[PDB]
This record gives sequence, structure tokens and C-alpha cells, in this order.
Amino acid sequence: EAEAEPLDFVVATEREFEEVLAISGGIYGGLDYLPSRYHSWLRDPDRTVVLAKRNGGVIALESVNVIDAGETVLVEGLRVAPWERGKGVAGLLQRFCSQLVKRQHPGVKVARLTRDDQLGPRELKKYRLITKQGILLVRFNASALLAGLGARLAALRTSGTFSPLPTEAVSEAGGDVARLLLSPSVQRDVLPGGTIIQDWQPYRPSESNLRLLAAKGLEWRVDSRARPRVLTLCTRPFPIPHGGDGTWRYLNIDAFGSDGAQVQSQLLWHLQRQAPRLVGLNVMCQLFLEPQLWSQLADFCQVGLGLELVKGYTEQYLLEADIHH
Ligand SMILES: NC(=[NH2+])NCCC[C@H](N)C(=O)O
Repeated sequence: EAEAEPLDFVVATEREFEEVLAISGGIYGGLDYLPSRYHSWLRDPDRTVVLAKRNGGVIALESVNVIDAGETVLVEGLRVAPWERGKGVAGLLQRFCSQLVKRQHPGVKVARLTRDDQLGPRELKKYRLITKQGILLVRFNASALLAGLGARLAALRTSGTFSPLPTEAVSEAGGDVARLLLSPSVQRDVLPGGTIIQDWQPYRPSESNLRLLAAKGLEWRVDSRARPRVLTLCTRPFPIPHGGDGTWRYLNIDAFGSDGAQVQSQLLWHLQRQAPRLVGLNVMCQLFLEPQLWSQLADFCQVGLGLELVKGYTEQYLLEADIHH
């Protein structure tokens, strides 16, 4: 029962946007970023979005983007249509893209990717684990959160439960981001495996990548610019298909450091910064933090901030594998 027409690998364009959506049903439980990101991906100068087509119909997608000053290729968004899964399509698409990178980007030495699924033996054999972070996913209505937070945080103050610790501002334009991330000691003691993870995307801490990060509208927060120990990072919210009513946004916060109290205070700062912009909308807030801090922050979010836990503990894995020219 051979397929009548063969597989054709071609670079994605804006015309296939609706075809790509048709194969993306239920991806990441409705937290899929590609609906909101597909068009920007096409404008990225170091990125190649590859579609697998059978008889002219899109059935799979993979993106490869060269970062880390040309030494790394990040693999994102790998997906196959539900009705084409289990036939090795994702494997064939992976091989086409690996050859493309080796051909166009001879300087790439490693491939990198992030994932939340359990790392089976296969993974451990083909990939090195650079680092891993815990994942805390909560949901809330922005308006309801704002209307009740003052009372919530006042109770904590008087209750003696919690009082927000001081935090310090971080300005990219002012040069604070560079002075933090280019610090060898911050890279060693703060960053997970010496790596910046921003909305599932890993970057080596380098000026070249800092330029990429600066163009995304990220917001930073730190415990002390002089004595940095906890550094948090918020990605600008964007729409996700969850809910089907178009009201849901994905708020990604990456937390680097081992002081749980500072991760709490800095998470609260980001929430008070971002929720006003989300009035009238619903938010899926995913916090990535050191695994040992998870229970502390899940409680804080649940009991302290009246937030709803969407799912139990899971982990984000940063994987790396060499490129075999
Ligand atoms: N909820 C998740 N599992 N998100 C995974 C995002 C990262 C994934 N490797 C991608 O580029 O699509």
C-alpha cells in the first residue's frame, strides 16, 4: 500500500499558514505558540521553516534556526499531522533538515532542543542533557487577579505569611542585562547550566545572542544588580488557541536562581507588570524554575495568590547533540 505521491520538502511561505494550522490541532494542550508566531518565523534571517508535503498537502513542519554566533542550530515546532503520524514522517523531515543545515551552515557544531516529555533511554543515548528546569503552570483571569491582589497581599503581610522582598530594576537599554548575563559568575551560579532559557529557546550567554534577545520585548527583574542571585525573565504574552474563544494568552516567566523567596517576589512583580495589559483576557502562566523551588512556588501561587494549578510537576529538558558532517 505505497502512497501514490511522494514526500516533498519545501520552504514554508505565508500561503501555507492555514494548511499548517490544520495539522496543529491540540498541540501542547492549547498552549501552542505557532499560530501566533508562524508569520514572524518567516521573517527571521537565520531561520528556515520546512514543510513536508504529500500530493501538495502540508503534513509536517520543522524549523531550524542558527544561533550562538553560528555554532548552534535550534530545532523547534516539529509536528506531523495526526492522520500521518507513526509512519516515520517526523524522522524523514528531521533528516532533510539536518542535511540542509550541514549544507547551508557548515559552521554549526551542535543541535539543541527543549522538551517537556520524559527523557527515555533513546534520548539519553543520542542527546546530552545541558540542564533542566521545573515547570509550574497556573491559570487566572487577569481582571479577577487585579481586583483581588491588594487584599490578598495585605492579608499575607498582616498574617505574617508573606511580605514581598525588595527587587531591583533591570534595563536592557541601560546596559544592565549585559552586565548580568555576560558575568562569568552569574553564568556559573545563576543560569541553569550556564544557559539562558527564554520561552523554551536556549541561548548561550553572549553579546551576539543578547542582540537577539533585545528585539523581543522581554522584561527582566533581579534581586540585586550588585550581588545577583535570582534573575527572572518574562516573555511578552501572545495569543494561544486554548479555550477556542480567542481570549487566552500565554505568559512565560523563566526564573534563574536558588532563592525561592526572591523567585516569589519577582514573580509577583512580573504579574503586577503584565496583568494590566491583559485586562479582559485569560492567562496561562508557566513558570520555569530550579526543580527544588517548585513546591514552594506552587504553594505560593495556590494559597498565597489564589491561582489555579493547571497540572502537576513536569520538567523542561535542554538537550544537545553533535552534528555529523
Ligand atoms: N508545551 C511544550 N511541550 N512546549 C515545548 C516547546 C518547545 C518545542 N521543542 C518546540 O519548539 O515546539
